[PDB]
Order: sequence, then C-alpha cells, then structure tokens
Amino acid sequence: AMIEFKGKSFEIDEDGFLLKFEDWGPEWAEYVKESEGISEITEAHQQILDFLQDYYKKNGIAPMVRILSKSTGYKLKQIYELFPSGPGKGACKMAGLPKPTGCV
Amino acid sequence: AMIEFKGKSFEIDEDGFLLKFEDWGPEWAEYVKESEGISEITEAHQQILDFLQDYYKKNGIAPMVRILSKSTGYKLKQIYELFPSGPGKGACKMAGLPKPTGCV
Amino acid sequence: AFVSSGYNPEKPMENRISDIGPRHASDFFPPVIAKNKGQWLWHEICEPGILMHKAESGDEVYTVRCGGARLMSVGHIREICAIADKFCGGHLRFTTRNNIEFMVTTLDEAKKLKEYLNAQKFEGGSFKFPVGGTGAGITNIVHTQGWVHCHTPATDASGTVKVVLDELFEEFGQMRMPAQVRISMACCLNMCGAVHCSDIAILGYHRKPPVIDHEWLDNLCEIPLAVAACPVGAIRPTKKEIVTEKGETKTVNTVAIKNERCMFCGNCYTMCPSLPLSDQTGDGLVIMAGGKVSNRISNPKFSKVVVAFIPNEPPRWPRLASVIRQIVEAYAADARKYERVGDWAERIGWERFFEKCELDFSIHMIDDFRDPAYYTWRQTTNFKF
Amino acid sequence: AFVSSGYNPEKPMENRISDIGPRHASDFFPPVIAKNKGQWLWHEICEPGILMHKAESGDEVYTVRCGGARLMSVGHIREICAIADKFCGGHLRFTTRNNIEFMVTTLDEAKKLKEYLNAQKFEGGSFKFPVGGTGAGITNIVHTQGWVHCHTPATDASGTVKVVLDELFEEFGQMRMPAQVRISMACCLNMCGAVHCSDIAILGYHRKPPVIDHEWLDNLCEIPLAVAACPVGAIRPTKKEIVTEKGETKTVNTVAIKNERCMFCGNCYTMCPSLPLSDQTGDGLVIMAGGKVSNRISNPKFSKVVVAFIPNEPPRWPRLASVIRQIVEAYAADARKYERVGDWAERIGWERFFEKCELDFSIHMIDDFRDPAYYTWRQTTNFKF
Amino acid sequence: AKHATPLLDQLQSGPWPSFVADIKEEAERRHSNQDNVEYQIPVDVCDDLLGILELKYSDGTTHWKHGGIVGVFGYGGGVIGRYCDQPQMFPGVAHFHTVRVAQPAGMYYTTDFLKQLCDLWDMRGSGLTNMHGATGDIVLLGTTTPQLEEFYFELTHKMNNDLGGSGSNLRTPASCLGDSRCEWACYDAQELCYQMTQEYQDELHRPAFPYKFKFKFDGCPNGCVASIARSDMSFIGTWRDDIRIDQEAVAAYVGGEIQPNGGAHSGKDWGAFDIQKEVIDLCPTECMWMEDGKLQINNRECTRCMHCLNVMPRALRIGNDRGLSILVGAKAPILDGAQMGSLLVPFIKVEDPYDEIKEIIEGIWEWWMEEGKNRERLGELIKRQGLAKAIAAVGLTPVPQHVMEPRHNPYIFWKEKDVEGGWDRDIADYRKHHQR
Amino acid sequence: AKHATPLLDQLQSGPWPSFVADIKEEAERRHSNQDNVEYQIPVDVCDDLLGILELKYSDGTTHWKHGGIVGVFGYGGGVIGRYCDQPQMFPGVAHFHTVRVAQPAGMYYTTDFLKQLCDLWDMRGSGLTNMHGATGDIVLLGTTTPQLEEFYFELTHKMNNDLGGSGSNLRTPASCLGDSRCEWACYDAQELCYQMTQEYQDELHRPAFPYKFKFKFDGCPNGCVASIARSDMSFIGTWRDDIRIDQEAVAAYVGGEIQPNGGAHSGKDWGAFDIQKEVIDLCPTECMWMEDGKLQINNRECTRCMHCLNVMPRALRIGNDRGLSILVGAKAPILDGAQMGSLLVPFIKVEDPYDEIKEIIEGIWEWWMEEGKNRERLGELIKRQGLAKAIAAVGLTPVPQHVMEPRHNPYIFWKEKDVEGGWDRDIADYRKHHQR
Ligand code: SRM
Ligand code: SRM
Ligand code: SRM
Ligand code: SF4
Repeated sequence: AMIEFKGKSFEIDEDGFLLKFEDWGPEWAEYVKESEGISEITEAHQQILDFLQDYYKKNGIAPMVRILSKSTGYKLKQIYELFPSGPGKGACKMAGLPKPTGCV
Repeated sequence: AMIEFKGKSFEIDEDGFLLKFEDWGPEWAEYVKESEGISEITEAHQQILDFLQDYYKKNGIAPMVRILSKSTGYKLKQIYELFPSGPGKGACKMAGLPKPTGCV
Repeated sequence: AFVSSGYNPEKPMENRISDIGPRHASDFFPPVIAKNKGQWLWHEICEPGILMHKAESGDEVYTVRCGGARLMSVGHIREICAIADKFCGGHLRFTTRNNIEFMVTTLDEAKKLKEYLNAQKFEGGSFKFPVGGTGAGITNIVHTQGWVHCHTPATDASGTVKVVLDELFEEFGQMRMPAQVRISMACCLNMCGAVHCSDIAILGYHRKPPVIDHEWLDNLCEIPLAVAACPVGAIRPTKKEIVTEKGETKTVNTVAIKNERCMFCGNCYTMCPSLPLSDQTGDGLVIMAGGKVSNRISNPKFSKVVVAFIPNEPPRWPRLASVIRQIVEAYAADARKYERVGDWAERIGWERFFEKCELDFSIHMIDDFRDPAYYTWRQTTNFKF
Repeated sequence: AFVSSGYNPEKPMENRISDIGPRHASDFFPPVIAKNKGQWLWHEICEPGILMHKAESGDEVYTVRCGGARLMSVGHIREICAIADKFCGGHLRFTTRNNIEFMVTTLDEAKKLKEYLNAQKFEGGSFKFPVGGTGAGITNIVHTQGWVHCHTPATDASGTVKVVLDELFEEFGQMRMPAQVRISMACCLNMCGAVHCSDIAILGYHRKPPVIDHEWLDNLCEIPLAVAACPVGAIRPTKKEIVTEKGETKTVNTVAIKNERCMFCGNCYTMCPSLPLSDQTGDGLVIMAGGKVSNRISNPKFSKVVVAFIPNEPPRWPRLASVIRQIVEAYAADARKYERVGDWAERIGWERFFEKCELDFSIHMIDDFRDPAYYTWRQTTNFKF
Repeated sequence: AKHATPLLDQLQSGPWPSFVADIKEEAERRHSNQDNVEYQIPVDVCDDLLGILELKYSDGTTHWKHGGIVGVFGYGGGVIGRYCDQPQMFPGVAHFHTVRVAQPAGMYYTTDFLKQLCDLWDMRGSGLTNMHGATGDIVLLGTTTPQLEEFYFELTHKMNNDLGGSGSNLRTPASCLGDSRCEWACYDAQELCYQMTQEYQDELHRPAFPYKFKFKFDGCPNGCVASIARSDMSFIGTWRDDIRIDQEAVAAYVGGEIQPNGGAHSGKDWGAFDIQKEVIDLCPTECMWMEDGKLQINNRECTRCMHCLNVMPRALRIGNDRGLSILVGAKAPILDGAQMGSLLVPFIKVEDPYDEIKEIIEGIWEWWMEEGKNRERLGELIKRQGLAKAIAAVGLTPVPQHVMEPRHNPYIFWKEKDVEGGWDRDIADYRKHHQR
Repeated sequence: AKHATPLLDQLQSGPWPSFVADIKEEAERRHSNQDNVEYQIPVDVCDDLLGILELKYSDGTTHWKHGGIVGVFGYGGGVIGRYCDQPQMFPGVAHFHTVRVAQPAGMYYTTDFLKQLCDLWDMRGSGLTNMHGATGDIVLLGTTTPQLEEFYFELTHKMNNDLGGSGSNLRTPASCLGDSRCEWACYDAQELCYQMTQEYQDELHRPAFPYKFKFKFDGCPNGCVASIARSDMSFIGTWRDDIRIDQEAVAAYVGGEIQPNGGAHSGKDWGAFDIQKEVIDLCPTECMWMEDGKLQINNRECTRCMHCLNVMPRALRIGNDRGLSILVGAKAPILDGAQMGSLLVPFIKVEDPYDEIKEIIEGIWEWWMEEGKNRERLGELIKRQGLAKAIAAVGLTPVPQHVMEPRHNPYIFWKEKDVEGGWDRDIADYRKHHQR
C-alpha cells in the first residue's frame, strides 16, 4: 500500500512498517506516531530512533533489547513509557527499520 | 652447530636441516646431497626442490605428499628414486625447509 | 456495525487493566475436587474413558474422558458447557493432550454420561465426544497449526491428525497396548509440541532449498540474522546484479545459498520473508518413533527417524494412515507389558524394529550432524543378522 | 672401533634388501602348537599363571605366564631364552599386555616351571618373572615411553607403573576380582595404547599453556600447522616485535595463544618445537575408569574422568598408589561376578561410584567439549541421593 | 456455503470428531445469526477459512503471508498476527490474528466462564479456538487488528483475565493437574505454576530476553505436562524419604483382588498379576525384593522412577519428605539440536512464597540475559559456556548427580588460580634447563 | 655407577620386576664387557640413560629435545630419532634413536632368533629394548645415526627381518594369537595379519597417506588385541550360524563337575555355579533358557557377545559358518575426540588370497587418500563426510546394522536426483500463487 503524508509518500505493509529503508524521510516518524500512541516525538524518543537507525545502517540488524538499553540508557520500562507497543512494534517501526521476524 | 661449505656458512641441527630459511644459499643443496645418497642434483631433483621452496614461501607449510606428486608429476616411487630418504628427510631437507614434525 | 467496548483509541492508556495473569484454578474446581485436593489416596480405571480417584476422606470422584479435535468452534464449546451443566454442575476440564474431562460423584452417573457422550454425532457421522484415552491404548494426538494458521508448515496438522485418528480409532476406547501410545505431530521442524519426544511422531519435512526473492531481501530482512539462522552454514552475504520485475537493472545486497549444503530446515525463512521454501511435491512427512518423557523404568528418550519420506496426499493421506497402523500393529503384537515403543525398539535392537515393522532403511536414517553423530553408529560387534 | 656390517656408504642402494616384512609365526611355534593349530577345543586355568588347552586330538598344552617390565635389557632377554632352552625346547611367546609365556607339555612340568620362575630375583629383591596375570585378577599395565624416550610426556611411564604394580602386586598372582582388571597408562593425551578404553587408566596431564619461543618459531615451525593443531582455536597467527638473545630488535611471524582458551593438550608442541609446555608443578596425573574393549554382555566403553589431578611425586608417587588401590578395593568388594569396573559404575550409577571409592567430584569431571558434552549430563530425575 | 470444498469434504466422514464438520457448523451459525450478534469481523470468516484451507489442500502449500506484528498497547507479545496471501479471493481471512489467552492451571473451567468467553469471541472474533495451545494458552483463532484492543478491553474489564505470552519473553507456564486429582503430586503444582506466572507478569508481557523462555510444572516424574522436553526450566516433583508400603494391599494384588496399574491393561489378556515379573524384575535399580510375602524396598537405591507406584497405586505411596528437582535447557532442534532438561537442582523444598525457587529462576536469567546471544536458548547457552557455569549461576557446587557420566575426552580446562605457580612463564627459564 | 641415582634407587625395591635393577645390570655387563664386544655406541649409554632419567625425576620434566628425523635409505619411517637436551652432561645418550622391528604375529619366538637379535643389538645399540611396542613392534631402544644403516644391513642379511612402520603410513599390523592357542578364533588371525602386512609393504615403508593408519586382527569379539579401540581398520571374528551345545557338558557344569569360566574366579568364594544366574540371566538379549535340564539358545537373537562361551568353554562352541566384521575409525582423542571402530562390514568370509578384504581396505584408502586433510585420521573423515560416504566407498548399501540408533535431529540431506522436480525454482513461479 502507498500512503501520502504531508506531500511526501511511503510504501507500507499491512502492519504499518516502512517497506524500504532508503525510502525513509523525516516525515515517516510523524506519520506513524498516532497509531503508536504518541502525542509528540520528544528528545528521548529521538535518541532511540537515531540509535536504531545508526545501528541498522552499521550492522544490518536491529539491536538486541539488552544492547539498546546499555547504549541509550533507557531501561525497558522507560522504552514502554515512551513507546507503548514496545521497542519492536513502536520504536523500530517509527525508526523505519524492517518488521521484526521469528517466533514473535 | 655451524658448518662451512665452499666458503659459505650455514646453521644446522643434529639432523642436518637448515635452521633459518632466510639463510639459504644455492650451496645448501650441494652440501646436503652426500648425506642424502645423491651423487648429483639432476633437473628432476631441481624441479622438486624448486616446488617445495615455492610452496613453503607461499603457504608457510610443506605440501602434502599427494600435492607434491600431482603438482610436479613425479609419483611417490619416482621421488624415492630421486631422493632415497623420501620427500621429507631427503627433498625437504635439500630444499632448505623446516624438519617435518608430528609422530614421524 | 462497529461496536465500541468502552476502549478509547484517543486515550489508549486510560482505564487500562494489565498484568493480572490467569484466573486461579480454585475459581473453577468441582466441590469434590476443592474438598479433597492434596488428600488423594489412589485411583483405578473403571473402564475405557472412565477414571476413579479415592480420597483420604472416603470421597470418590469419577472422571469421564472423551476426544477433542483441539481446533473447535464456540458452538462446540457451548455444547460442551450444555453437557457439563446437565451432568456436572457446570464444571469440566481439558487435559494436557486436549481431551475433555467431566467429573461426577458415582460410577452409575459416569456410565450414563459415557453412554450419552458416545451417542453424539456431527453431520457426516463423526463422534462429537468419543469416550476413551485412558490406560494402555492410544490417546489424542498433540499437534500444531498446519495450513489453518502458520506460514512455515510443510503439511497440515488438522488433516493429518484426523486421518491418523480415524485409522486408529478403535484403540482410543480400548486398552490393548503394551503401554499407552503417544502419537504427536508438527508441521515443520520447529516442532511446536512433542514430536521430539513421542512414541510415534509425524513431522512436516521440506526437500528443496529456499527460492530467493532477491528484489526484496535486503528491504525485508536483517541479512546477518538470516545468515546466522543456518545450523550448517550454507548462507553467506553477497551482492548481486538483478533485473527487477519493473525492468530496472540494479545491484542489491542479498544472500547466496550453496544448494548442496542446505538441508531444508526452513529457519532462514522464519527469519526472512524473502526466503520461502514450501513446495507441493517436495514437502511431505518424516516419521519418528521411540521417544518419551516419563522416567518410568527407562530415562526420557528422543524419538528417532524411522521413515525418511511419506508424500503429502491431501485430504486423506492414505500412505501415512497405512504406515502408522503398521508401526502400531508390530509394536502391539511384539512388545512386552509396560514397554513404550522406545523400550521395545531399543531392547530388540533397531535392526529388529525395522524388520518387524517392515520399514525401509536408507542413508537418511544415519546421523551426520556434527560430532554427536558418531555416537549413534555401532561401536560393537553386538548386532543381530 | 667402528666395525662395518658389509653396508657401503658410497654405494648405499647396492645389496639393499627391503620390503621383506616380519617373519611368519610358524617359524617359531612349539611343535604342539604347530600340530594342533586351528583344532583347539577348550581351555582351563589350572591355577594362577597356568593355563591349559585341550585339542581335538586329545593333545594338551600348558602355558605358564609371568610378568614383564616391557622395558627390558638384552641380558634379561638372554635369561628368558636360557629359561626357555632348559624347560620349553627353545620356544616362548609374549602377550598383547607384554607378559611372557612359556609352553610345556604336562601339568607337572608347568608347576615346576612356575616354582622356578617365582624363585628368580633381581638385586634389590624384585621378582624377575613373577607368575600370574590369568583369570579374574589384575594383569600387566600397558604403558608408554615417558621420560625414558619421548619428548611430549607429562610424567613417567616406567616409574608410575612400577609404583602401581608394587602396590597391587598380591592381586597379579591371584584371582579374587569380579573380573580381570586392565589398568593402563599413557604419559600425555596422545594416549599411545589403551588409556581411553581400560578399567582404570593413568594419564599424564598438563595445566599450563605453552611457553612461546618467539625468536625461533617461524624458523622451526610451519605456523599454519601449529594453528590447525589446536582442537579449541586458541592459536592464531600474528606478527610481533622482539629482542633476540643477541640483543638485536626485529619483527617476526609468530603465534599468539589466548591462555583462557587453552586446555593444555600439548598438540601444538607436537607440531612445533617452539611451543614447549612441560612444567614440574603443573604436570601430573588424571585417573580414568570404566572403559573396556570386549563385547561381553555390554558394549565396549570409553573410560571416564574420576580424578582430576594427582601431583607427580617421583620416584614413588604415593598418592597415585593410594588412589588406584582405593578404587580397586571398592570395586572388588562391591561389584557382582563378571562385572567390569565400567559395568559396575554404570549399574550402581556414577553418583554411587564416587561415594563408594571416596573420590572428590568437581567442575573438571563435567564434559564441556562441543555439542556431545550435552549428552553426558543428566536428562532424567533418575538419580540417587 | 460460500466455497466448494471437495477435498476437505472427505474429512467429514470417519469416526474421529471432524474439524471440518465443526467449522462448517460454525460458518452456518454465523450465516443464520439466530442471536442477532453484531459481528465485528466478516460474517463469512469461517467460509473463507475453509476456502483458503481447501486451496492449500489443492496446491500443497500454505497461504498465509510471512509473519505479522500486531498487539495491544503496554504489551510486546500475546497476539500472533497473520494475513492471508490471497486477500481478494478470501477477504474474510485478510486479517486472521490469533489471541493467546492465559489459562487456569490444570485447565479446570466453569461453564459460566466458558460461556462468557464464547459470547465475547463470537462477537469480536471468528468463533474458532484451539483448546489448548501446546504451551497451555486458550487460543482464540482469528480476528482483525482493530478488534484486538476491543476484545482485550472486555477480557480484562468484564472477565478479569489476561493475555498469555509470545516473543522473546517468559511464555505462559503450564502444569499437570497436580494435587487437584492425583495421589502422586509431590507439591501443589497448580499453585506454584500460578504463583510464578503472577510473579513474572512483567517478563511475560514485555519481552526482555535474548530469546523465548518456558516454565512447566510436573507434580512427579511421570511428566504429565512434559516439562522435561518442553520448558527451558523444568520443575519435577519427588520425595527423598521412603516409599510407604501397605502390606495388606500388597497381598491383595498378589492374590488377584486388585487389577495392576489401576486396570490400565484390562483390554488384553496378560495373565494374572505377577509381582515378581511386573514389579521386582523391572525396577531399574533392582532394589526391591519379596521376603515372607512382604514387599521390601531398599530406598537408598531407589531413583524414584515411579514404576512400582504406577503398578500398585493402592499399595505404594510417595514419601512424606517432598520437593522438586529443577532441570534446565530443554528445547526443539533449532539451532544446535533438540535438548531435554539437564539436572541442575536435585532437590528443593516447595513452600510459599517460594524464595528459593525464585532465587534459581533469577540466577539463571541474570546469567542468560547478560551472556545470551540473539536468539540463543538457555540450553544452547549451557552448551556454549558449559553446565559448570549454570551450576555456579545458581550458587551451587558440582555434584556427581549433575552428570549421567563424567567426560571421557580429557580436554579439561583449569583456572589459573587453581594451578600452582600460575601461567606467567618465561622461555628463558625453560631454556636454562633444556637445550634448543 | 657413573651417576648418583638416589631417586631412581627407590624403584629397585618392591616385588614387581624393576626396570631400574635391570638397566643397572645391563650397564654393569657393558662395563665388564666379558664377551669382548666391539661396542659401536658409547659403552656407558645405559649409565647416561639412568643419569638423564634421574635428572627428569629430579626436575619433573622430560630431557629429550623435540622430534628427530632419521632413517634408512629407501624407507620413509621405521626409526624414531631422539637427542638428549643436555648432551655435555650425558654424552652417552646424545643420540638415542629407537628402531621399530617387525614382529611375528602372536609374538611367538625361538631362542635361536632372540639370541641372534640380542647379539646384534648388544653390539650396535644400547642393549635395551621394549617387548613389545603398543602397536606390536619389537622396539630397540637407543642407538646412533651412523649405526642405523649397519644394523639394518645385518637385520635384513643375517636375520631376514624387516623394520616396522612409523609416520603417515600403514603402521605395523598386530593380531591376537588366533587359532595358534585358542578355541574361539573364527579365522586364522595371525595369517590374515601376516598376509596383509606383506601385501602392503610399500604403504608401510613409504608414507603415502594424509596421516597414520593401523590394522588390528581379533579372532573373536573378546578383542584380545583391542582392535576396536586401537586400529583405524579393525577386523573382528564371528560366526553366523548356531552356537554348538554339548548337553552332557552343560549337565556337568550344573552338577559342579567343571569350574565356570575355566577357573578364572577360583580365588574367591562365589558359591556353587548357578547356570541361571551366571549365564541365562546375564545374556544381553535374553535369548537362552533351560528346558528339562538342557540349554536352549535362540541364535537369531544372539549378538555373539561371547559371555556364555566364556563362562562355559567346555560346553559351548563357536558356530561353523565363520568370518569377521570390519569396523572403521578408532583413534585416540586428538583432534576431534576419541573413537572406537564403527561397524562397516557386518560379515565377510575369510579366504586366501583375501581379495574381498583387500577391496574394502583399498576402497577406504582410495577415498581417504583423496579427501582426507593433512593429519586427519579416517575416523575424523568419517565424521566430516559421514558414515554413509564410508559405506558408499566400499560399495555397500546402508543397513540398520550400520547404526546403534537412527538419528534424532531431523537435519536430513537429500540428493537432488531423489526429489521430484529438482531444485531449480523461480521466485516468479512462487509469486504467482502467493502475494508478497
Ligand atoms: C515458533 C512458533 N510457534 Fe512454537 N508453538 C507452540 C508451542 C511450542 C512448543 C511446545 C511448548 O511450548 O510446550 C515448542 C517446543 C519447545 C521449545 O520451546 O523449543 C515450540 C517451538 C517453536 C520454535 C523452535 C524454538 C527452538 O528451536 O528453540 C519456533 C521458532 C522460533 O522460535 O524461532 C516456534 N515454536 N513451540 C504453540 C503456542 C500456543 C500457546 O500459546 O500455547 C503453537 C501455537 C502450537 C500449537 O498448535 O499449539 C506454536 C506455534 C508457533 C508458530 C505460530 C503459529 C500461529 O500461526 O499461530 C510460531 C510463532 C511461528 C512463527 O510465527 O514464526
Ligand atoms: C605419536 C607418538 N607415539 Fe603413539 N605410540 C605407540 C602406539 C600408539 C597407539 C596404540 C596402538 O598403536 O596400538 C595409539 C592410539 C591409537 C591411535 O593410533 O590413535 C597412539 C597414539 C599417538 C597419537 C595420537 C593420534 C591421534 O590422536 O589420532 C600421536 C600424535 C600424532 O600422531 O601426531 C602419537 N601416537 N600411539 C607405540 C608404537 C611402538 C610400536 O609398536 O612401534 C609407542 C612407542 C608407545 C609404546 O611405548 O609402546 C608410541 C609412541 C609415540 C611417540 C614417541 C615414540 C618414542 O619412541 O619416543 C610419538 C611418535 C610422539 C612423537 O615422537 O612425535
Ligand atoms: C594371551 C592373550 C592373547 C595374546 O597374547 O594374543 C589372551 C588370552 C586369553 N584370553 Fe584375552 N588375552 C589377552 C589379551 C586380552 C585383551 C587385551 C588387553 O587387555 O589389552 C582383552 C580386552 C580387555 C578388555 O575387555 O577391555 C582380552 C579380553 C578377554 C575376554 C573378555 C574380557 C572379560 O574379562 O570379560 C575373555 C573371556 C574370559 O576371560 O572369560 C578373554 C579370554 C582369553 C583366553 C581364555 C582365550 C582362550 O580361550 O585361550 C586366554 C586366557 C585368559 C586368561 O589368562 O585368563 N580375553 N584379552 C592376552 C593376555 C594378556 C595378558 O598378558 O594378561
Ligand atoms: S505429573 Fe505426576 S502428579 Fe502430575 S498428574 Fe502426572 S502422575 Fe499426577
């Protein structure tokens, strides 16, 4: 499915994930935030998004939850305070990473 | 022990192997042949010597016997005709390679 | 037509109850269970499908067990409740093998309930609640999602289970086996249940490497996860020049798979949507036997490969039905009292299991996975001709 | 003083006889053996150290077995011949465990020979030819080179064996064991004999990583062989700046070993003279038990680790002598007729073996080597307290 | 009906309850809608399920797209999203997510509770279930994304029930029916299962782990919930004192007055009960014998395998000194091979509030959460770093019971501090004693 | 005494033949030299061996330099060279090479031959031996490089005997004593050993292989040369027809007239022989029973373990239909773990010139010589490329006897030719049926 948000357009799956990471834009996070229960993207949300993106750019994977915590200093409970769906469905989606896979 | 042969100096062990490969000279083989039952170094001898030095230079090991046969075209029987002590004690010694190790 | 429950999508974290867990079982016990819990003294099987327990107080409870298809409609649950309301004061349970159990206070009530249960039929003639599953017979088959819900199956759980239980049906309401036979089923080698540890096990198997969707792989997959997904190291990261289905030539990150090195486990697909591998004629079934979880006499055992391949034959899988029966019949005729299928097989020797069950033997049965493989070969001259 | 054999160093390949192999055994059989070979009917042990065989012809042969040190002077061999010339028509044999066997024609001769052999003494009091090694006793100890000749040992073969056989001596010439006990010895984990498959086994062990002779390593070693020698990937190639014995500063190709990844097998030293590891206080002994090669009742078994370290204590190794006797005594007192040590250990359970033999248990006994380690652990609730 | 199902129709006959017959019935009850339920997902959901399944039977491959990430706010698992791969042909299963619902321990139900859950699912889902999922959950099979929160709201508010687990988390713990209806239960398996489930609600709802982790609780070694094969941490009851023998009941078995094994074998002629053949000669440690018509057991040598108890429930009882063993690392083949639980704690007392057991659980997690690689099961971490590490992690020292057998390969690691003189060795010291 | 030996002196006492006393005796004989031998190596060789060994007892480490490459022309192995690492302190063992001399099968000798060998070694070596090396060689312990060719020349010319093997070659084959003096030998083990040694003289004298290889020959499953643990190719006798039973002899055992196991247990009181307890109840397949005082055996179910024959040698005999089984892969731990032989050929007839056995040997070698890595034993190659490959290489098909058990992990390889449609699949074909 193609969608339009603020004159930019993105290709998305049934789950709301960005199909193509190179198709990313600064408007992506703002398109998503509503469906992930977020009023505004604060600085704390952004440190997490930036980290997820850098980590994916460098390593070709999402980081383990343990690594995300130790790298950004947000404990799991705080990640859920920021992203109510958690690090996968919330943060990773908002960051423009590929959908998490495995026995989810 | 240190030895002298036609005004050249080589360091050797009890088995007559050359201690330092960087210390190799074209005299080394001529010094060795008597102890290894060889009257004179023939072209066939030399092809084998050359291959061993080259293989040690490239790979940091001596070649397996099946590699030595197939790469030089000399069957095992012919190597023994050329080098009566075999590819290890005869040929590798003459080429200036290290003593073979393991349960010999 | 949308009807709100009271949830407010505009305020999703308000009025949210969470972290409350399951109900406590004591919410649901029959009175006789609640009274005597912890004080049970002994049990007996009264007859196929009917259990009795004696408590220290003298109290007795009779349990009547009947089959369940596991997959069931709400209408079937309501029918189960109807039965429970009429006969059981509104109480019932399900077993770890997905049979249904109804409890009453006397043998005569249990006998009347068995007779009522056995009389119930679906349109087509199948028993709704066939009574059995107790003692030394053949009970329900623990199984998985198959083509009803999962994306990684190589076969169908619900269908294969139906075929096998029809085939063996007469042993459910009878106790003629050397020991209760546990048959299990999984539709891929994730083995979501008890395949690795059952008397006889049915396992969906693939026989063809993944088909790589190069255009989408890097966009939909974390490549190193797919690479690390392989138990035998057949996958490596690579670049590749491709023509997209739009006609554009471009070079992508992707993987390459050495076909002769892949053994079709499917795990790279679990990690990577662009690596599907399912195949009509390639996919089928492996049969395994001789595993168990109890510690009775012998230690728990893994089940072993005993049939390399039975093809999928939807909807009736006759070759499957035929093979299980054949295994069961050889076991029931030969094994000693109390011997599970693995007890029997190991005692007579696998060389005799294969002959007795009239199964072929091939390359496929011989372990070749890492250093442990070696221990499964025969380091002894103790063999039978 | 050099005396030529006939060989000519200037014509080395002339009159060279080669590829003639061993002698045929029929060159050497006693007449009774030559005549009855292939026609043997049955045997008996007449008494410790004396066997009899009956042939189909009715012929009998009496074999008298005595101990041997394996390591042996020509003067000792010449004395073995003298014995054989006087009593056995100049014939004799050695066993696969390196005992010595003399064959005669009647029981009376055999008894006289035993009494003679038992009378022979070295200066210092040791028996030259103690009689026994038959039936359910303790026989000779198969062993290796140790400090007499090998460069990879972590202990001495001839010494440890002398110590253990003194300690157990009375069991050699008697048959009071539940089954014959095979004790073996190897001085490093190359195991150049039977350690991996004996009832009790003594094994030379290191506990310190190699000391790297960097100045010489590339000159004396094929570096990639040393890297590949390591079962646990503790060795890797590297360059390194060093100061030579002469005080010159250069950079060499060498190896680096991660100490925490090394388990002291010594194999890199076998491949590479610049990686020696022997150490006076680090080196010692491991004890193993429960192995066997026969197929009698049970299948051949590997011996298992039962003592993690006994220090080397040359010349008398008292702690070794003590530990072996202690294992042998618990086994002889508890095991059932015909049980090998391993049969015993496995039946009572290793938890009871450690308690009956009063042995400590640690970290060190628990397999951690690759995927097969998993199988050695306890996947059952069947254990004793 | 909506779709022809010629292949699936073959599964309507034969004696075993037909999943096809049932789904056809449910499809029909939706079409009829006798109770005027305002269906929240497509009416024809079950007709489209049969349609797509039939297509699978026809072409021999699954028709579910890969994966799916759906759920409810606050939770990072609980729902398995699924989308059919032919949404135009089968719009009724376009969304077809499964909701995992926390079950009571031992799966006892009142019709009150089940009927209420059926009302809920009838309206907000497909009307299809699994009773139960292999891990234990009540499984509700098939709903749409927008209904996930609605159903969850009613489940929590009206039913006081929670979701079960999925993902890299603690999964739903299950138990055998324990002492509710069994004379062998060595501890209150249902209660421990309940209490652990409540204690670790956070670890269940919000995946925090390198991979999935499971608990299962067996009341005794028979393993009626199969914890030894199907849980990362397996809790299996025993006793450590003597089996209790009623000699009069022994004599009654011997005399033919009580069927062996509760009559489990009554369908076949195995002859009259023979205690020597069926009990004494089968005990794996050979620790039983008959003396003057009385059964004797040398309990020190009993491994508690259950066999004699299973044969003579009316004569032999579990001991009075009760607890459980904990075994670690069971898992299915991927990646490094199938494992069953390996003995870690041979015996621990079971006593609310279960601090000792919590100490083991948390010792293991602390270790595994730190050291575990991505998607490495506990059992694989144990193979990688060794059993000795697991034993240390829970504050124990190695005992012979920790192994079936000692290692035979002698590749034995030593810690430097345990070796006299340590490892700081200079080649020059060595060369003073040994010429190159 | 050239050196003080106060540690070694402690091993002169105690009952077991003292290697110290003996070596001291030999050193004295060389010193006295009362037969006027022109000793070819240092006279005090044994003194210096005692000295260097004493140094080792003192400092707890070996004093031999690493390795040594010596030999005779024409041969690639046979002699293990050695040099002491303190040649100034112990000039007598500065060179201390071991010569491996080929032994007769079953190690039968005449004094004629041994005296000849002694005269030779006295003169040209140290006068110290090992009888025998673990592989089976006559070991002559200690000589000098210049003497290697002189000794060889006398050994071949005067004695008609060859060197044995060392290196990456066929090593010296050994047998049990076979039918020379045993009622259970199922084939002439000494003969097959001899003949195989002769057939492959080139592969033993001239290392051609990736690594070492050994043969060992056991006449029956008792394994008196231990081939199953100590040879890459192990050959073990059996029969495939019935055990021959002498019932009168059975009745004599039962009646106390013959001691069980040929009197092996006579040193302890184990009670009177009880055939039921000692034979019938111990048979691993439970295939024996007593009926009206006569022993019966269900031979189909007999795995030929030898037990009953060993207990009752005067009543039970091997069958008439004899051959051997062939097992492959045994080896010490380094690198990948210890192995015993794994069954490859369940039964093969033994018949000069043994062509069929030579086909197995050469098929295995042809495979291993091509595919084996440097220093990879056959056992390791079997683990690397799999047992099925070994079965293929000797031209057999897999049979259930090839395993103790079928695999449990389901990581199963298929050859493409065996799978309908093969492996050439297009993603477009798949996408036709399954939407992304
Ligand atoms: C993934 C998926 N599973 Fe599942 N699974 C259920 C239960 C099990 C059990 C038995 C148990 O919990 O008692 C096992 C074996 C024991 C173990 O945990 O290893 C099991 C295995 C797996 C694996 C293998 C994990 C490994 O090798 O270590 C995977 C792959 C992976 O983790 O990457 C995997 N499972 N599973 C049961 C849960 C229901 C409940 O809540 O009680 C099932 C629904 C089976 C049933 O029919 O009862 C189930 C199924 C699944 C797949 C989802 C199926 C669906 O469409 O709903 C899933 C999630 C595959 C996926 O979506 O990637
Ligand atoms: C190397 C060295 N060995 Fe030796 N070895 C003799 C015999 C054996 C046996 C048993 C047998 O042949 O019956 C084994 C185990 C079976 C097997 O072949 O694996 C054995 C092992 C080894 C290994 C391990 C090989 C592996 O793990 O795959 C090595 C290391 C390697 O090959 O790199 C190794 N051995 N060995 C026996 C032969 C005498 C004969 O009959 O001709 C010994 C002399 C022992 C004895 O006292 O009887 C012997 C010894 C040796 C080492 C030194 C010999 C010496 O005279 O000093 C030697 C050659 C180590 C070396 O010098 O590099
Ligand atoms: C002489 C010798 C053969 C040879 O030199 O070629 C030999 C000779 C006999 N063996 Fe043995 N075996 C000999 C090495 C072995 C070995 C090799 C080893 O120990 O390294 C084994 C395998 C050990 C193992 O099982 O791990 C061996 C396992 C047996 C067995 C089965 C083992 C058991 O005790 O249960 C029997 C059967 C029996 O003894 O009842 C046996 C029986 C026999 C018989 C009775 C065979 C016969 O009928 O003539 C011989 C007399 C046994 C006795 O003295 O009690 N022989 N036998 C070897 C004597 C070694 C010694 O000096 O003590
Ligand atoms: S596991 Fe034990 S306690 Fe639980 S139901 Fe089964 S037999 Fe009873």
